[PDB]
Parts: sequence; structure tokens; C-alpha cells
Amino acid sequence: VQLQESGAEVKKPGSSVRVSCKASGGTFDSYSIHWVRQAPGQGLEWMGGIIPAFGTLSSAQDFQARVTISADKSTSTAYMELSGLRSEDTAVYYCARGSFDYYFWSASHPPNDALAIWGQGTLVTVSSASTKGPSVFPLAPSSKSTSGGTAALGCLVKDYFPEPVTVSWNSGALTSGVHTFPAVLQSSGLYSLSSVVTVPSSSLGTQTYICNVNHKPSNTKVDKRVEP
Amino acid sequence: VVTQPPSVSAAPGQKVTISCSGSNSDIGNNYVSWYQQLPGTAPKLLIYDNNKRPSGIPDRFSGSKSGTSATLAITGLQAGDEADYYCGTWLYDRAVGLFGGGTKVTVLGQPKAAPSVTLFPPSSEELQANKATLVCLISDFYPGAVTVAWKADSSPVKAGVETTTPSKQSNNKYAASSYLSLTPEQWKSHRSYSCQVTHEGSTVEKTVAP
Ligand SMILES: CCCSc1nc(N[C@@H]2C[C@H]2c2ccc(F)c(F)c2)c2nnn([C@@H]3C[C@H](OCCO)[C@@H](O)[C@H]3O)c2n1
Repeated sequence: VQLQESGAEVKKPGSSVRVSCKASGGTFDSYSIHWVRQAPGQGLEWMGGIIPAFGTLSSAQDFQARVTISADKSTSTAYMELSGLRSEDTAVYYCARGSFDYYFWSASHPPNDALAIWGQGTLVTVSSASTKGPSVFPLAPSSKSTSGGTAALGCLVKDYFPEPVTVSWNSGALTSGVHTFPAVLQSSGLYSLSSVVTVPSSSLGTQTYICNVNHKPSNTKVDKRVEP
Repeated sequence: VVTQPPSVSAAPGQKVTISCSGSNSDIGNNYVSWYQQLPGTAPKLLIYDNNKRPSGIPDRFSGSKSGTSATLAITGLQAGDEADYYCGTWLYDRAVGLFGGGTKVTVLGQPKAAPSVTLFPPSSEELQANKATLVCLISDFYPGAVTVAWKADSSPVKAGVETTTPSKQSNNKYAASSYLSLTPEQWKSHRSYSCQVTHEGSTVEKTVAP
């Protein structure tokens, strides 16, 4: 039902990446697996595909000599390795599962296969700048952040590299009124972002608020208590 | 390359049409599928087998093919249809996949919205690490363009200010954030600091004091 991809990472120019695609709540069976990339603010680009049941693979002409597409049958994990990494290889790497069951395939009849299930994507950043975990600071609710009624409180995720950083509240239980803002890039080359949550003003002395900051490139998770 | 128009626009409730132009070797001899990508989301399958729809996909989306050219159509164009749309093919002969350039769908006549502004002062924990950041968060504005100016008391501060580009939210409104980097000393030296947000000639100003 889902395609669980490996975490975002920085990778040095000239190095190689291996992105994992794990199927959860379902197995590869006889469906195709495809790697599709998207550079920030750019289109989708097909890289290569495999039918894990057969071990039969293909890659785009532009990647043929740098991409290695593989798959493990049982476990149900597919891999895409891309070598000689360059700044132009910075992109979100998606894995996707086809709709067609290739056990019923007849080679004289092309199938109506399409990219039915997609992974969330892993952002590979190709840079010679090294990884940095974030510094997480609480953004306390005060009378200057109150609107009635409701009250705004948040977390400041300062000086991290590379992107992304995800933020949830109360271990995912608090989803209503959450606004995680896109990061700013400082002149230092480090990023910072903020996450806010609009809660009822009356619950400020009775409800605990913790923002859960995930920085997968540094394998950091900061659970920051936001008190009044 | 499979060509798509970069931008397509229509008002709420009418019909929009997305073209996918190719050649015989790509679109011509093979099946075209359609993909939708909302901002920040992974692509989603809308149309497969030139015209068929997967489960959950509303009937407002339809697909067609005429040789080297394919078309996606949207009827009763909603606010939630504002996304990026791609056509994709599989070259059966060569065993290769190909996506068109992608089209951005913009919905016309969206009402103007005043920005919602929240300003946060430095946290005492940040101040203890001998650094200070003022956090100005801007949300629910339309059109997606604001101007941010910061002030120390009432004097203009240009240095140590980092503002993002405006970003589209899930409610088709826009958001942006501006940060003012200070030393704890400068923060305490002044009696106040302001973040002024201008949008459509009107300003929403917030203040924080030590
Ligand atoms: C060797 C590659 C196996 S992956 C594969 N995928 C097929 N369908 C792809 C999903 C659909 C698709 C649609 C739109 C896109 F934009 C996109 F990127 C992808 C597919 N259809 N036919 N085949 C045959 C199977 C056969 O390989 C197995 C024996 O070598 C080869 O002839 C392919 O052309 C597909 N394979």
C-alpha cells in the first residue's frame, strides 16, 4: 500500500548514492518499480524501471552508465544507485509502483501499466558543504501572539544543512492549526524554518505542547517543550 | 521531448484542457497516463490507458489521444485543482519512460486576502547562547506577494534581515517568513522592534520589546 524510501542526505560531488524503496502493507509481487527524479522547481524525470519478479531492468539513456537499478525479492526492497554525483543531481528521488501484474503479461500485447503508487521522495543534496543538525528554540505564547480565543505558539529550527526538516506536534496527535513554514536560506549556507500551531487560549496552563523536529540528514530528532 | 504548455488558467466552475505534444516513437504508438502534483505532495495517478480512471478519481477529469498528441480535461474547475499536471508515457519498444514538461493550473478570480502576521521575540534559551532572532511569520495572503521592512524602535534596519519568497499553502493562499538576526546587546539596547508587512498598499505591523 505504501513505498517507504530511505532518508534525505547530503552527498559529496563525485560520490555515489543508494536510495532504498521498501514496500509496506504489500509486496512487489509482479508489478514494476520505477525511479523518477525532480530537481527543485523542475519537472519529473524518469530514470529507470525494474520488474522485481523477473530481475529485468531498464534505465534512461542519460543515466544508463551511472544508474544501477536492483531489487530484493523477499524482502521487498528496491534500490537505485547513482554514481559520479554532481550539483545537478540535487533532486527529490521518487520510487513508484505500477498497476499491472506482469504474471499476465503477453509480450505481443503492450500493457496499460502506469505509476499507481508513489513514495514520499528522498531529497538528495549534492554539495561539498557538510551536514549540520538544527538548534531548536521554543516560541512561547504571550498576549502579543493571542487572538481571543485562539493563541499562536511555535518552534524555531535554526542553522541546519541540508534540507528537509519535518515538524509535527504532540507526536502527531495535534494536527489542527499546524503551520510549518518553508525554510529561509541564510548567507552562511545554513537554513532555518519555523513551525506554529494555533491552539485554544484557555488550554495554555493545562496542555503540554511539544514540537517534534526531524532532521533526517543528521539523524536528529528534537522534541522541544513549548511552555508559557 | 514531449511538450506541454507551461501555464493554463480558467475561472472556478469552467473547463480547462492540458495538451501533451510528441512524436510517433513516444505519444503516437504508446499509452499516455496523467499525473497530478499538489505543492509539497508526491505525484498522483489521475488517468491511465489514455482515458481510464483509477478508484477515488472524480469524473471531472478525463483524457483523450489523437496520434502524436494527448489531452487532459478538467470540468467544474475547483480551488483544489490548482496543481502541476504531467503526462507520462512508456515507450514499449525501447522499454523507457518519458514525462512531458508539466502544466501549472491557476484558478482565476480568487479573492484578495489580507496577511495574518505573528511576530516572536528571541527565546531566553536562544539569548543564553549569545544570539537573538526575531521571527515574523506571514500567512493567508492573496495575491502571493508581500513586502517586509523591519524597524529598530522606529528606525529602518536593513542589515541582518532574511525574507523568504512567498510560498503557496494548502488553501491556495500564500505564506512567507522574515527573520531579523541580532546580538542580545542590540535587542536590549532598543526599546522595541517592528516587522512591517505591506500587501496591496496596506500594512500590518507587529512589535516586540525586551
Ligand atoms: C524493463 C523495464 C521494466 S519496467 C516496465 N514498466 C512498464 N510500464 C510503465 C509504468 C508505466 C509508465 C507510465 C508512464 C510513465 F511516465 C512512466 F515513467 C512509466 C512497462 N510496460 N511494458 N513493459 C515492458 C516489459 C518488458 O520488460 C520485461 C522483460 O525484459 C519490456 O519490454 C517493457 O517495455 C514495462 N516495463
